[PDB]
Formats: sequence, structure tokens, C-alpha cells
Amino acid sequence: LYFQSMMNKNTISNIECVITKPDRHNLITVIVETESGVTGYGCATFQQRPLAVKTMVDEYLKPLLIGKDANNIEDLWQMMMVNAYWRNGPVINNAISGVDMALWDIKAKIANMPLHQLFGGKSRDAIQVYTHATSDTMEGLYEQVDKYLEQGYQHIRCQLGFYNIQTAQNPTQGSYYDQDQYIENTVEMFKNLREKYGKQFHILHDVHERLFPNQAIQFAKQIEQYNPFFIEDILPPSQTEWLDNIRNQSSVSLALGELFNNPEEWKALIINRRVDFIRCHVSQIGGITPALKLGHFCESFGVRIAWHCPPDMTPIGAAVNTHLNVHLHNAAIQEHVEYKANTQRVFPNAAEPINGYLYASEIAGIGVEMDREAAQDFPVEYRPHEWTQSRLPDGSIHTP
Amino acid sequence: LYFQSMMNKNTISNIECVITKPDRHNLITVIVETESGVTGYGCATFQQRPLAVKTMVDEYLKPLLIGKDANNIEDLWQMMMVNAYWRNGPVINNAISGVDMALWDIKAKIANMPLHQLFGGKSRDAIQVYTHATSDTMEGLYEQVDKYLEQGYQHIRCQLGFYGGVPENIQTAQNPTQGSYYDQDQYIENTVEMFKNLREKYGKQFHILHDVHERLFPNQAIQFAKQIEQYNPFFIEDILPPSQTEWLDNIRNQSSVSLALGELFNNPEEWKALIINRRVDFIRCHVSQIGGITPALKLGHFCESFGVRIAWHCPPDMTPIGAAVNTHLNVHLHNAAIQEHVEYKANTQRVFPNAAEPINGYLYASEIAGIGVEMDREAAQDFPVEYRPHEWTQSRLPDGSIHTP
Amino acid sequence: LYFQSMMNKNTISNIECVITKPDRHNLITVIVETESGVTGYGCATFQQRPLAVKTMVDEYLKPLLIGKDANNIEDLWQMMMVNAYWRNGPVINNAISGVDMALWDIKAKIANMPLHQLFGGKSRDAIQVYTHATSDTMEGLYEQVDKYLEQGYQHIRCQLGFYNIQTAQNPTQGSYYDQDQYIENTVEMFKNLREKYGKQFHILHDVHERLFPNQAIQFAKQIEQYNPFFIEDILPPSQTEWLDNIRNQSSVSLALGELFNNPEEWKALIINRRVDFIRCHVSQIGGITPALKLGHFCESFGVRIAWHCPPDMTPIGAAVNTHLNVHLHNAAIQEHVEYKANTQRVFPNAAEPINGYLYASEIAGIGVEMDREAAQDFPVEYRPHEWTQSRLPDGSIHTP
Amino acid sequence: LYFQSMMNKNTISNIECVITKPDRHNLITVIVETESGVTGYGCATFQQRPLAVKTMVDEYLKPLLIGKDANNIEDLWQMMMVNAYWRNGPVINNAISGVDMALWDIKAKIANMPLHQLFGGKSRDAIQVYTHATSDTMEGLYEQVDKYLEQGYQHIRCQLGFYNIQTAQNPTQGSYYDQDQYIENTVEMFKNLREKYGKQFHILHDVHERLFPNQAIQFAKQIEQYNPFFIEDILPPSQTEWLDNIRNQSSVSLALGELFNNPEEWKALIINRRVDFIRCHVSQIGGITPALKLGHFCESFGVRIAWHCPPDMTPIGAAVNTHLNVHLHNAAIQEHVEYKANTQRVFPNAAEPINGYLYASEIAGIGVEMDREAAQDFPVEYRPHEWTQSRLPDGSIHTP
Amino acid sequence: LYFQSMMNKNTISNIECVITKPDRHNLITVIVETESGVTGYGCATFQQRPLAVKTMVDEYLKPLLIGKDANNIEDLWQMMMVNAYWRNGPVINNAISGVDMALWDIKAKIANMPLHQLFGGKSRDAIQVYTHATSDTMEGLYEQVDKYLEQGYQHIRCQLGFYGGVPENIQTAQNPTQGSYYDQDQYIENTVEMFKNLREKYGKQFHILHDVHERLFPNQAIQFAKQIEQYNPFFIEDILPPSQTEWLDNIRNQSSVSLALGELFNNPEEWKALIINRRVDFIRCHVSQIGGITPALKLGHFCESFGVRIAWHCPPDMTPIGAAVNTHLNVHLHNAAIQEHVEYKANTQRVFPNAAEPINGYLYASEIAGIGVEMDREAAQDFPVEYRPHEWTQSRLPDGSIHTP
Ligand SMILES: [Cl-]
Ligand SMILES: [Cl-]
Ligand SMILES: [Cl-]
Ligand SMILES: [Cl-]
Ligand SMILES: [Cl-]
Ligand SMILES: [Cl-]
Ligand SMILES: [Cl-]
Ligand SMILES: [Cl-]
Ligand SMILES: [Cl-]
Ligand SMILES: [Cl-]
Ligand SMILES: [Mg+2]
Ligand SMILES: [Mg+2]
Ligand SMILES: [Mg+2]
Ligand SMILES: [Mg+2]
Ligand SMILES: [Mg+2]
Repeated sequence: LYFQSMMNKNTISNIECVITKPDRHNLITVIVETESGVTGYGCATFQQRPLAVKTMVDEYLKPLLIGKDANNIEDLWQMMMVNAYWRNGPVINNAISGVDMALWDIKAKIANMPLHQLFGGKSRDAIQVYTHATSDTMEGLYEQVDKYLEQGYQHIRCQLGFYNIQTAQNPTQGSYYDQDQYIENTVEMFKNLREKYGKQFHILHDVHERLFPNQAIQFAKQIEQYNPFFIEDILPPSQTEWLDNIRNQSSVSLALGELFNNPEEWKALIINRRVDFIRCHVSQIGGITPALKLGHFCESFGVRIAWHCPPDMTPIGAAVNTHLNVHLHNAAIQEHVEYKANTQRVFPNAAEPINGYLYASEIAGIGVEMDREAAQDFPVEYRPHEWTQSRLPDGSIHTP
Repeated sequence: LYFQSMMNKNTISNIECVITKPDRHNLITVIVETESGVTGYGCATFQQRPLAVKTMVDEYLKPLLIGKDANNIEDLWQMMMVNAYWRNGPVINNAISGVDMALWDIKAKIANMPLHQLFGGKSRDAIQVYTHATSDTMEGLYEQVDKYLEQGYQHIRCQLGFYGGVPENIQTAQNPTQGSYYDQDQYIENTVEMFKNLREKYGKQFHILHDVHERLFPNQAIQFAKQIEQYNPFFIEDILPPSQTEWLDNIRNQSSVSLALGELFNNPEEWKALIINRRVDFIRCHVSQIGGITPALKLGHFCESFGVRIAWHCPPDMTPIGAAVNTHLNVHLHNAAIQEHVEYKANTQRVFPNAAEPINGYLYASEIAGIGVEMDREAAQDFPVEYRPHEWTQSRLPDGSIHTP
Repeated sequence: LYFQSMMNKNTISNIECVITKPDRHNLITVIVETESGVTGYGCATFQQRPLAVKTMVDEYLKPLLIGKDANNIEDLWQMMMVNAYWRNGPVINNAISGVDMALWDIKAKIANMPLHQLFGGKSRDAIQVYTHATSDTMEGLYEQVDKYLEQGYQHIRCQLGFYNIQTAQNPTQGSYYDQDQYIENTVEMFKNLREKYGKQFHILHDVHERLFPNQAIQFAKQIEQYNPFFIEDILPPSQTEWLDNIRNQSSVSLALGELFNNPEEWKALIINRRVDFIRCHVSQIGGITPALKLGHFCESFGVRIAWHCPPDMTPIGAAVNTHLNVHLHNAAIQEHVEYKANTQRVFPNAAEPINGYLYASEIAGIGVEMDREAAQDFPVEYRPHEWTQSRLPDGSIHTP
Repeated sequence: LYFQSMMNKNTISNIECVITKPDRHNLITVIVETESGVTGYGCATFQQRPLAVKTMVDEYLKPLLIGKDANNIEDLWQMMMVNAYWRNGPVINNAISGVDMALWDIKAKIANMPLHQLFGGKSRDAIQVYTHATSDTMEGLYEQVDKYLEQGYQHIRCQLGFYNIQTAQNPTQGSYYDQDQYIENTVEMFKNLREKYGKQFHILHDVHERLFPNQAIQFAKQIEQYNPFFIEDILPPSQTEWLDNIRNQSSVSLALGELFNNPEEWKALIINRRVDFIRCHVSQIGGITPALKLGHFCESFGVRIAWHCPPDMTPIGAAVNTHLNVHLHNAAIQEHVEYKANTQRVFPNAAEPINGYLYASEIAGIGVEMDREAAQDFPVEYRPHEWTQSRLPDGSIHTP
Repeated sequence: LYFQSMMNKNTISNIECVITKPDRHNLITVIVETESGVTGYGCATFQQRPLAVKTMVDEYLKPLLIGKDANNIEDLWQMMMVNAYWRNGPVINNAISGVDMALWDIKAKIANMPLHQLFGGKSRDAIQVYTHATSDTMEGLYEQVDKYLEQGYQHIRCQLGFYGGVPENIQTAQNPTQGSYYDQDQYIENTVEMFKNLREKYGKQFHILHDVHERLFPNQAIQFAKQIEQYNPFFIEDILPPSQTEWLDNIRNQSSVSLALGELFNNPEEWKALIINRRVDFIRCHVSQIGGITPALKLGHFCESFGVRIAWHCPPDMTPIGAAVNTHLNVHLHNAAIQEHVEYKANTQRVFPNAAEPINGYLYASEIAGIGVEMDREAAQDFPVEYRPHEWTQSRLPDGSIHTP
């Protein structure tokens, strides 16, 4: 029996990690080569610290993995996760995710199946999509909304304004906003959208952890009459116990989790039914392997899935999410931001929504790869992401 | 080298406690001297019982502390707290607070740093400030609000007030027991109308705070929370007495109202369940009532883990030394939210020079070595202690029964 | 109706506070005089800080109370408790206790009844008594035990040793002990007592908050086979949530509460059935008025009462406790330490146990007063109580 | 010491129980005579089953008590409560209550004090009073309200209507009502009262266990805007766990407990803060002795007291409640229904409210007794109380 | 005066990160220089992935921090922690820890005080120490124990060991996957026998510690707790992996065994429920894994409220700078219990001069200004980073499956 297994083993021959910045964001791809000549591609994108992820892959995951059998995705995932002893966290998990996704790509290519078919097939025809409408005026928002409705979108995440104020003398360098102004403007945004559009479309909004708990609860009560499809990240991950007070008195639909990279962040959240949609970034939790398990975990508790799909993610990562989304029965919706020309050249054949739906790739594997030569035209470039130094008017840091 | 710890010791050589009443309140300062000639100042102000605090310092803390190394504030705090066996409470804690703050003052002076820099430095540029607008009339209230708005305050605690004194328009029994009478229903009605009027006139121009000051029974507190919820107060303070805070769960389950509580606290059992269960949004402890800077730091950290923010009690019955200490705590602790402030009068400013006043709605921490505010001993002597009965604490409902004041 | 009430009002004419040290401890008595000529006596003994209690009575309670009607004990208690705004704590509560007990003394004298009869009468004939056997050798302990058994005591609190060790260099000044040695010696004490005496008498022991929580639980499991009547203060008051782990796995009987002076310290303790005997010092909780309420509170929860009755308490305080003990149905046992001659002269007619029982006074009032002239022969003397600077071998403070 | 006690013992020489019906209700008084010649009076009124209470007193409590020392109220209460082994319940508790109150009467008479002074004195000057306004029209209600406001009452319990309907064929004999009609009419009553009177007075209403739990919660939400002083008996005692759902979503003030005669009915209720006012009928819980303990228990939990004071109770019972009400710090309000001439003759000197307040008696003892000769003019008369056969339209019994 | 805050600023002028391997482990030091010429040193040691930490410091923390005021440690910590949006975790936290410790070093040097004195001084004279006795034989174990007892240690962590490597006497499948094999039942049996033998030989002469090191499944952990309970270990460490600590309730409900856990923690969600529910007696966090001194102070205070004591992880894979920092934390925080220690070798002592060693079972805090231990840059260059695979982390059970290592 060991001959047969070995007759079919698939030895890893190389591991590489490429950072590319075709457009606005540093994107990170892991490429796994095997003795069988089948090559896999994975997303490892942690856009704020890409060199750290590349160091992790090149200096540590590569010598660990060369020579091991790519077939055994589950063992290699369990092994990689604990390999540095200390574990979890964004740098390690993204590096592992790149490998994990590439291993799944390889297995699906070898099975001659689209990735979602390897999982067990479709439980939906396609996944609904929401887009981002952001403007500093209501009329700018209306213009973007009108355009999206025309394209067939039924769900749109709307944000008014961008985030004067009474600071102290000589305020510390940072990115300032005012929580009360943000709340006022957002409630007014919803009120205006409902007045103009009624129930034409589902309105989403991302609070992006900008509030204190007392403000979050007030906001939930102020916004609930407008029936948002979901309110995202109404609290930071360290304060989700405060969601119980919201759940006890508001019917507002809640989404949370794009920041998660440790299972302790989500277990009590889900067990206690504190959110309606889990928003994890697949590469932050360690790839396809844990995403499947988390999807199953959520299903048991009646929690639905809306994986984080920001511009700072490869089209490979986006394709993987669509595979997960057409497969997992509790997947709800896929976030999408239009790809630009440079990105499309580096990652050919990336799907775009058609009439409000994203369709899974139907060729073998993930269905999207990286053009290595094209990636070279757009190397990594340092960006400070100053918005993460978010400060309140008194000069103190708030979670960004 | 073996001798280095002892070489840098700073030996406590004297402890003094001075009561001074420059204006309306008996203030209590503790002064600690070292053999090296460094002097620290601390606040021990429990205004209602100042001679008791002074007895505590002079007769008990003084013989305990003289000769010991001031450097080891943490040991001296742990030791002081359990020194009488029985512990906690307003008299012991205030005496200990005066010493603790003075020891921190000494350490900061020896470090040649402002107090907040010893802690680990600033986590904000300055602390926002709220003031008190109180009047027996709405027009009088508008007048005070307009004044503070002119000075750049964005937060004002408003009381459409007078609750106490003779029972003028109150249906008491015949021959009511002497006391300070009020009617809970009138207070609630007036307060709801106050918020409604304030929002109609000012809209969202400023944040409105209000102190219930433990005047209500639990069923009234829950009703009140629902009645003012729509007016979005920055916080409603002391909606219940410390002994009834489990009733806050009922409010948390059905109202979004922001709650502050805790100026009365002097025992950790009063705040632990409160914070663990997220029953308030702001903790309001009086730093000297909980035993000083040492436990205030720990409590601030404890609150931060649970997402509770800090608004230390800063009434006129506290020394400007106490106020400066709070501003140091407030620019340092990341979860500090706002500092209460009442303007200092001339006599008080003379006894305690260089007391900071708000600028455009902010209080700035002192930047010289130490706490930054001391007591002028000669000036304090011009204003000796003067007994005050504080008759408002004999608070009675119309039927003549005591209610928590 | 107001004439009649006033025809019977009893105006307070004077309040005094006397500290006296006839023997080992500074004792504090409050004396309340009334226009009716009836004088009451109360205990306010907080032995470690007596001048603070006297300042509280003389400078604050006296001007508050002169002129008020002594009949209305309940109103005056409610009023006194909140009079300084901030409240609870040992200095205020002892001062109030002295007044409260004196007011009850006056009411019982006016009713021409023993205090316990004013309460509603006896629910037992007399209260059982336990005594203190403390020695540094087992044979010294045996000698004291033998003497107590001969006198008819059925309950004896036994302590072996007094509380070498590996400290750091130049250990800080303090009162050192070793927790492991204390545990070892105490377990051996119980083992030896059971071997020599079997079930002849009930063995009590006071841990006196000397242990950390993990040590407390180990000790409970080590000691339970010896069936102590109770183990007292196995944890300090700030750590009583740890009693749940003991309650979940040990049958050991627990007593706690002599340190309490804030109701928040006892409410969760009792509601959660974390102790079997409440040990409050009546003057620390504010006198007879709150002691009655707490006794009733405990009864509802099946908790029994063993009020703290140390040498540092007046014989007036002891008589009050015996009145409470023969009245409250859930009273269990009274701690007693023999009075010495000077103390007996200052407080005449103090009851002593007879055949293991203390009997309540049967004359009008509390039944024990202070001889003012005798008290003058023994004025206050400063004592540092150095044992409260209790340190572990590494030089750190532990609750004493 | 035993001589002195015995020198002051007060031996019970006789126990009698008289049922009298001066006006609308069978009232029950227990009379206790002592060797000292001091006679006590107590209320034992369970109006629906008076002969059962009289049998209990005459045939069982009398031979148990003759010869025992009346001074020891607490022991005699503890002893009586368990004397039949099985215990609790309305017949036993009322019989015991009559004795208990009479024993307290005797002790206060011997102390030469009003009962509330024996307790520890006043914590209020007098107790506020609420009255009953009941009519089948709104204008009839207005007339009664106007009259009460003129007399100085500030609290009035208002009920509209009395409690056509679609029953089955040949509906079973009983007292029919319709829950939906009752709810509709009561909400409309409150709406009209607030429209006419605004905040002139506090409005109380008694649901009297007429609703199912889902109806109770709906009613609480419908009524809360009208700020009732309290809504009484919104659920029957066996369903008070359903109060948690009301407490989680409504601010309505709740009162409950007139039906209670077993401590298990109130412990979880109070511990869990499910009501704001406890409404126990003192004789149903066993007299003054347990009423004091329950008052103390409630105080710890922040629950206030409004003892049941219906017409079916002696003026002796009413006087006792006023003594309890001026003494217990957490007493809130006293229910009162005007006495008629026959009742006043049988029980002379019964207090009536003055300007919305009831004042405690100031003579020695309870202050109200029974005229034995006058009581004889009004012997017991059978009444079926048919209203207790309360049926819903389908013919099923509901708690009455 | 308005300018005083800015006048006393200490501007960060450079940030460096050095990996050195003087002996068995890759150690990571962060060095922060100020424009004033003050230099601080900090520990960023995550031994398994050192190049990743260095990339994090050099490429990201360096451009973030240069130019900012080092004085405001609290702000800089709060800002650093959220700076990459995604956060927590071993790479980011270790890089931040190196900076944080160096900023505290700078502040203490500027104060001219030992680090623990900035905190508020000592609450004990010195911290008790435990050592490691590990052997593949009981006789070898006795030899090491006897040695430590001679040196005056009263606490020793004992492992009757070797669990890993080739599957010699283990019933694996045919052709087992490459890894470090162990058998849970053999480990449990050997460990119980070890305690039994130790108690028979030594009685109560010393406190016995043991590290389960997450080798067991939950049902095995509960069984093990009951099996060794009678031997009264000072603590049993890491009886479960961090992801399974809810299973500790079962143990707490039925065993008196003392538990320690947490060296793996790098996210606050891992410890909050743990401490709130009193699931351990000692917290074992690795200070650099949680982000440095700043959060270690807060966590120590948090633990104190719940009665949990502190035993920070102090393995050989940490700089002596990290060790000195822990000793400062340990003499200051009142709930610190014990410090793990492994003797420093010659090369390590050369790269990090003046590293303290225990004296009679105690470690003493440094008494010079700052942390008290720095890195000799020239010496560190003699020992550049060297890759190590750490094969023991590929821990496998007999059937070939991975278990937490
Ligand atoms: Cl990481
Ligand atoms: Cl950028
Ligand atoms: Cl009036
Ligand atoms: Cl005054
Ligand atoms: Cl006090
Ligand atoms: Cl002494
Ligand atoms: Cl019955
Ligand atoms: Cl009838
Ligand atoms: Cl094998
Ligand atoms: Cl290795
Ligand atoms: Mg988002
Ligand atoms: Mg206030
Ligand atoms: Mg004791
Ligand atoms: Mg009723
Ligand atoms: Mg370990």
C-alpha cells in the first residue's frame, strides 16, 4: 500500500514568494512547484508588511517544505501552523496561507477539477456581490449608487465623508477624525438613502472600529430603523463582549472579523451568536484549510459567511473566495472592487461580477495564476499607510 | 555593586497633615519630607470629616512611616493598606492617598520629570474638560451654558436644580422630621424637561452631562434611563447608589444610555463586578478615596481590559494638588476620557500656586518636575479648618425617610 | 398624635467617647445621655486606630446627634451612615456602632427589658462557646485543651506555632512567616489532635488570610478528613470568588467575615453559599441595627452566625453579641477569651461561660456598662501592632 | 439568672379565635391571654376559609401554647411553624399569624411602647396611602378620582370595568371574562387618565393574574408609556420566571406577592430583581416575625414593600402594617379602603388616612383591639366567593 | 511654561536590530538611539523566526519611529500596535517589544534610576528563582537536583525526559512520516513515577515544578491532574494548549493541583477569559510575545485583581536584557511569584555583560540607571545568525499525526 501512495506522492520541489504592486497595493503571491510539474499559486497578501511575509516564506517555509509530499494538505497545514512554536498572527498565517492555497490549487489541477468541485461541489449557482460607494457628498454617493444599480448590483456598501475639529494645542501628528461627526453624518446618510431609494437595494456600512462601546450601542439603535444589510466592525475585536448589550436591545444585523488571526477571536463570538456574518480574511486565518473548518463551525451556529475581499488581495485570493462561496452552504455574499488594467495583466482571467453575481472558475485548479514576467514590471514599493495612525481630537490613538 | 540600592534610598524624615479652608471647603494636604531634603505633597481631602483624616495621618501613619525608604512606593502602599488589619474606607484611604501622592511627587522630583512622564508618558495631548452649569431656572441655566460655550467647553454638566432644604411645595406628613427635602417625581420631571429644552435650544452644539447623584430608587432609575435616552447624554452619572448597581443590568438590557458611576467607591468590591459586567461606560472614582495614585493606575489598567473609560471625580472639595495629579493620570492612561473642572477662587490659588485652569476646553498636564503644584504653608495658615455640618446629606423624601444623598 | 409621640420622645443630651486600656488592648466605649436621664453604652472598638474613632465621635457624631430623638434608632442609623456622603469603612462604622448600641441600650432600659427580649425574645436557652488554645508545641496545646475540656467547653480553636526561613539578603523590616511551614504544621496539628482526642471535641482553626488561593484549596483538601468545625478566613476578603473551587471539591466547613465593613463584601458571598458561618465584627458593620438585618439575610440563605468576639472588644460588645446570639435563630456559637481583673473592674458584671455556654444578661438594657472613674486609671497607649506588617520570605507584604 | 428570667416570664393562659362579619367580609381575630393579665390581639384573616383557620387555632394551637412563655416570640414562631411537620400554606400561616401578632402586642404593651418603637423606632414620619377607584365607566372613575384627589391622596389604584363574549355552546357555570377586552379597556383607561389628569397623581393598576405570559409582556409594553406607579400581579405566582422577559425589555414598575404563603415563592423573585414592590399579606406569611425578616431581605436587594391591605383584613392587621410601614426603611406605601360603621364598632380607634398619610398608633401595643361583645353581634356567614371560579370564553379555569 | 514639554523631548534618531547567536539560540536585540545621545536596548527574541523580526524592525518600525519623541512610551506603544491594521502575533509583537523595552531603558537612564524604580519601586527584596533539572534517567535527575539544592535553589522544574526524535520503542504505522515522535501514555507514566520517586527521596526539601508543554489531549490532562495531585507540585505548566483552556474548568472543579500557563500567548483574547475565570494560578507569558514592558505592567495589574500570580517565561531563548527586564518587573509587581532561570554561558556573557545570576535562590534587580544590561555590539558581530530548523516542533504521536509541540 505504501508503494501505491508513493507511486502517487507529489514532492514539493520549490517554494517562492513574489511581491508585486501593479496598482495601488502591494500584493503577495506564493508559488509552489512539484516534481510532477504541477505548479500551484496562493495568496499571502498582508499589504502593510509584505517584506515580513516574504522573509517568512523564503527563509523558513521554503526549507521546511522542500521534499515533502504536497498531497497531504491537512498534515502540512497542521505541521506549518505549529512549526515556529509560537503561532497565529498575521505574518505567519499569511505565509502559510500562500502555501496552503497553492497546495489546494495543485490538488485540484491533479484531480482535473475546479477547486470548488474538489470541495464537494456547488451549493449555489453563483454568489451575490456587493460593491463600495464612497464619496464626500451625498450627490457623489448618489452618482456611484446609480451606476452600480444600473450594472445589476443589489447590495452596495455606502460611506459618506472621509475620516473642523477641536484639538488641543500642537496636536500630535496623525490622522484625525471626530466620532460624533462620523455618527451624525452616517445616520443622515442612511436617512437620505432610504428617502431617495426606498427598498431598491440593500445598504451596507462599515464602522471600521471607529467607535467606543457606548457610541456603538447608540449607533445601533439610531440606525436600526434603516435596516442595513449589515453594519460591519461596529466594535474592535478586543471589545466584542459588548455586542451582548446591542444584541439584547437592537435588531441590527452585524458583521465582524476581517481583523481576526487567532481562533480565540471568533469562538466565543460565534458560540454566543454575537454576529450574523463572519468577515474573516482567508489569508489572515491561514488559508483554505481553516476557512473550510470555520465555515462549517459557523453553519452549526447559524452564522453566515462574507469573507473579506478588499483591493489588498490578489485576484487569486478572490477566485479562491468565490470557490469557497459557491461551495459552503452558509456563504452569503462576496465583496468586490473592480480590477484595474495592470492588475489584470499580472493576474489574467480574473472574474468580474455579471448582473450582481460572481461565478466560480470552471477550469481545473483555482483558475487564476500569476504571470511571473508581468509581476516583475511592478516590484514592491514602501507605503506607510498613515491612516492607521488614527487619532481622536485630544490626540489619542483609536483602533483604525 | 551590593551597596547601590541602599545608597540611592530616600529616607522619610517627616510627615505632616494640614487642613486649610481658603474658600468653601476644608481641604487636606499631606506633606512628606526626606532626609535628602526633597518634599512631596499629596491630597487627602475627605471634606466632611477632615479632623478624622488628620488624626489618622498624625497619630498612625506618621510613626509607621518615618525612617522608611520613600523609593519603594509599591511596598509602602501595600503595607499601609493592611496596617490597621481592618481596612478600606474613606478615613484610612484618604490618609494613605495623601502619603502615596507625596511619595510619587518625591520620586518624580528625584527623576527630574513631570509625574506623567514617570508613568510612561502621554497617550494624548491634553484632557478634555467638562464644567458645571447649575441653576434654579432654565434662563439661569442658559446663561451659564452660554458662558461656558464662549470659553470653548464642549461638555457641560447641567442641573435644573435645587433639590433639598425646607419642604416648600412638597406634600410631607404633619410635623416632618428636620432634613433636606426633595421629591423624586418632581426631580425626574424637571430633569427630562431640562434635556428637552436644552436640545431644542442648542441641538448638538455641546455634550450634555447630568448627575442623578443617587437620588432615585431602582424602578425610577430604569424609567429615567428610558425617558432621557433620546436626548443622548454624554453620560448620566450615579443613576443608582453603589449598593444597588446590580440593577444596572436591567438598564443595559434595554437602553443605550451612557452611564458613569463610582465617585463614592472606597472598596474594590464596589467596582469589580461593576466593570467585569460592563455595567458602566465611565468609572468616576475619587482618587484619594481609593487610596491614591498607586491603585488609580491599577484600576485604570483594569478598566482598559474591559473597555471602560475613566472620568475621575474632580469636585471643588479636593486640593489643586489632587487636580494636577488627576491631569497627570489623564494624559497618561489611554482610557482616560474627560476631566471634571470647577474654577479656582483667589484664596485657593494663593494657598496652592500655579494650579492649572482649562484652555479652550482642555486641561494640560504640568511639565515641571514632580506633580507641579504644592501648598504654600504660610498662606494655608491664614485659613484654618472650620466646621461645616453639610446639612444636604440629611436628605429626606416627602414621607420623612432618609434617602442616599 | 404628635403630642403623644413628643410626650414620649427621648432627646439626646450628650455623646462621649472613652478609650481605655485596662489590659492588653485599647478599648473604645461610646456613652449617650438623654433628657430622660437614661444613659446608654456602646462598643466602638477598632483597637488599631482608636484616636481616629474618638475624633469621629467627638468632632462629628456629637454635634450631629445632640437634640435628636433617641427613640428612632432606625432613622438615626440610616441618617448617620450617609451623613459624611462617603461611607462604610472601619472608622465611621465603629463610631456609628458605639452610638447605635447605646441607643438600643437606652430603648431596652426604657422598656425595662433585657436587650434580647426587646428583639423578640430567645430562640435558644444560651449560646455555646469556643475558646482559644494557642501554643508553640503540641504538648503546650494538649495542656490548654485538657484544661478547657475540664471546664466543659466542647469547641476549641487550636493553633500550633506562631507566625528558619530563606529570605533574600538584607530582608525588609517586618513580621516574617513561611506559608508552606504553616500549612505543614497545621495539618500535623489536626492529625495529632484527632489521634489523641478522637471526637471528644470540635476543632476550629483560623487561617487568618495567610495563604494564596492555590494554597487555600490544597489546604482544604488536606484538612477535610479531620472534620474541623470550621476553617476560618481561608482567603482574604478580596479573593472570596476563589471559594467556589473549594466548594466544588471539598466538604470543609468554612467561616469568614471578621474583616468586613462594606455590605458588598458579604452579599455575593452569602447568596452563593460560599461560607457556612459569617464572622462579622458587629461594630465594624455599624452596630446592632445592621447585625439584625444581616442575621436575617443569612437565615434566608442557610448561613449561620458566629460574630467575631476577640479580646479587642469591650465586655459591652460581648454582652450585645450574647443578646444577638440567644435571639437570632441562626446564631451558632460565641467566641470567648477570659477577661482579666482590670477589664472586669472597668466593665463590671461581664458574663463568663458556664459549662461551655454563655447566658444573656437578664437585667434591663445591655446589662454591662463602663465605670467612668475606673476607665480613667487606664488611658489610651500607642501600640504599633507590628504583626500587621506581615511578610513572606522574599520580603513582600501578604494580607495579615 | 433563671430566677430573674422566670421572675419575668409571661405564661400564656388562654388562646381564642373569633370570626366576625361586621360588614362585607368574614374577619378573623386571635386573642392571647397571659398570667400577667396582659391580653394580645392578632389578625388571622383568610376570608375564604375562616372556619378552617378557627379549627386550626382552637383544636391545635391552643393546646400547644397554653403554659408556654409568651416573651419568647422567636422560639414560639419557629416552633409553631414546624409543629404539624408539614407546613407553610394559608390555613396554618394565618392561625400562626394571629398568635404571633398577639404576642408582639403583649410585648409592646409590657414595654409600654407603640409596636413600631419596640421594633427600633420610625424611619419615616408616616406612610403614604393609595386608595381604590373602580367603576364600569370612565366618568364613574373620574368621579371617584376627583373625590380622592380632594382628600389629599396622591396615589390611586384605578380599574375600568368589571371582570359580550363568544363562549362555546352550554358554557360551564363560572365567572367569565375576556382577556383581550380587559387589556384593551385597561390600556384605554390609562390613556384617558393621562389625558385628563396628566401627572397630577400616581396611577396604580392590579392585573390580578388574569393574563397568560405572552399577554403580560404585550401589556407591559403597551402600558409603559403611561408610567404606572406599579402594575400589580401581572403574572400568577407560578409563572414569575416569565418576568425576566418583561424586565429585559420594559421599564414598567412591577408589584407582586399578595398570594404568597411559602418562602420559595419570593426568594428567586427578589434575588433576581423581578419585582419592585413586594405585596405580601402579612398573615399569609405567618405574622410580624417573618414580615420583619422579609422586609430586611428585600432591603438588601433594593426591593420596596407594599403589604397587601384589603378590606378582608382586621383593622388590627391594618394597624400592624402601619407599625411595620413606619419602621421598615424600605416600606413604600399602604393600601387603604375606608372602614364602615359596623367594622369601626367591632374594632375601635382604627386609623384613617389624613391628607394622603397613615399615622402609626402612639399608645402602647398595636393600638387597636376587638370589642368582644360587639363582635358577637356579627357572627360568621358563609360566602362562596364565586368570582374565584374565573373562566375564559372557552370554559377553562384561569387563575382568579 | 508653554515650551517645556517640547524642550524635554527625546527624539528618536536611529533604530537597529541585531541578531546574535553566542551559544545555542538566535537572540534578537533592538537598539534605539536618541538625538541627545541616549541609547536604549530591548529584547525582541522570537528564536524560531529571527530574520522575520529583523525585517519587521528594519523595514517597518524604523521608518515609523524615527523623529518621534521617545518620552511618550504609552502613545508610541498604542500607535505601534495598530500600525499595520492587522495586529497581535509573534512577529509584530516581538519587534514592538524590542522598541518598547529600549524606550523604557532610555526613560530610566534619563531619570537616572533603575527601571523598577520608575515603575514605583520594589514590593519585594528579590525574586525567588527556579531552575531546570532534565535527564533521560532518574539517577541523572537526582544528580542535577542535588547540584541545584547545593546552590540554594528551593524550586526546581524536573523532567524525566526525552520526548521526541526517532520512534525507537513506539508502535508507529509502517513507514511513519518523518518527525519527532513521542508516546503520551509513556510520558504520563514516566512523569507520575518521577514525582513519586522525587517525593520518596526528597520529601518536602524543595518545590517540584513540571512542564507538560501541551503534550496531552484534554482527557489525558484531567487524568494527569488527578494522578499527580497528591505530590503537590508547585505548579504544573501548560497542561493544555492555549486553544483548549476552557477544559481547565473540569480540572478546577475536581483537583487542587496548582496550574501555570501562557508562555505561548500573543493575543489578549488568549488570557482574558483564562484569568477572569481563575483557570490558572500563575500566568507564564513571554514578555516580548505580548509586546513588551508596557503591556506586561497592565497584565500584571489585571492578574492582581483576580488573585493570579506571575511567572514570566524566562527561557535560554531570550536575551539577558530580557531577563533583567523581567527581574525589574518581578521586584516591582506585587503579584510576581518566581523567576525561571537557566545559567548563562561564556559567549553569551561576553555579548551581554553584567547579566545577573541567582544568589542563594534569588535574583536581584539591577541598581544602576536603566535596565542595567546592554549588548556589546562588537562582541555580537562575532556571532552572526545561524539557521536552525528546530525539528522538535514537528511533534508526532505514534500514528503519525501532529500534536501541539
Ligand atoms: Cl505572526
Ligand atoms: Cl500609504
Ligand atoms: Cl404637607
Ligand atoms: Cl454646610
Ligand atoms: Cl471609615
Ligand atoms: Cl503592638
Ligand atoms: Cl395550610
Ligand atoms: Cl360570595
Ligand atoms: Cl512500529
Ligand atoms: Cl534545531
Ligand atoms: Mg471592512
Ligand atoms: Mg457626582
Ligand atoms: Mg479570626
Ligand atoms: Mg391585589
Ligand atoms: Mg514552558
